[PDB]
Amino acid sequence: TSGWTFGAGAALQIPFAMQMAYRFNGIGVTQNVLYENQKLIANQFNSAI
Amino acid sequence: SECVLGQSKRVDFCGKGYHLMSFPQSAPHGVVFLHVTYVPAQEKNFTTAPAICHDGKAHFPREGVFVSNGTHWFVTQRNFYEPQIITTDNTFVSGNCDVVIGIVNNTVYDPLQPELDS
Amino acid sequence: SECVLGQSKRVDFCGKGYHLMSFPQSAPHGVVFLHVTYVPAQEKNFTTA
Repeated sequence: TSGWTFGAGAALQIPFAMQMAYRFNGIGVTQNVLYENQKLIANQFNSAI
Repeated sequence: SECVLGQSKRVDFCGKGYHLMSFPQSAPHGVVFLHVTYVPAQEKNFTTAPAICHDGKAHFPREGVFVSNGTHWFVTQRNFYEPQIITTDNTFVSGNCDVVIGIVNNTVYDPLQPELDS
Repeated sequence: SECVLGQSKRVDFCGKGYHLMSFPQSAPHGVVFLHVTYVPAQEKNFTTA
């Protein structure tokens, strides 16, 4: 619900899709690809779990 | 090495919060570190969208996030509320916006227009 | 602290690949981490300058 914010201070809500976009930007990948392939990415994550 | 001689990106290594710097302090048979960290203080709920439609094209913030007060939309920093007008400099375009989920229609301001008039 | 409460740039620390997020899981006298990592999949040759 709060990404990494709750680990560095007060927890701040954020949509999980936008949190994954934050991660994608962190790994050096443009966030737009996440929104363009969100369904596929979520499917892959569920399959991996 | 990582807290005093530099700014560590590791979480909770050089203190709790966003690390800024540290100051060593000698102790008998030990050492004391004074980790200075940046901590967000006061929150505010905002309505946010992953992108924006201007002319059938999806717009995303180059760095920051789209937020919306009661009426208007702005692009602000990820760790501090500094709203700004949605401009072509603040955002980058990518394809059309019939693919993104949750996109919201809005105008994207063009800095070139006012100067082109003169 | 690093893998769960944040995104780590350390290679092969929070699993192998480009770390995105991790999920802790309690175990008897131990802990289990589910490291989610972005992994390039399909390569393609290009000429670069």
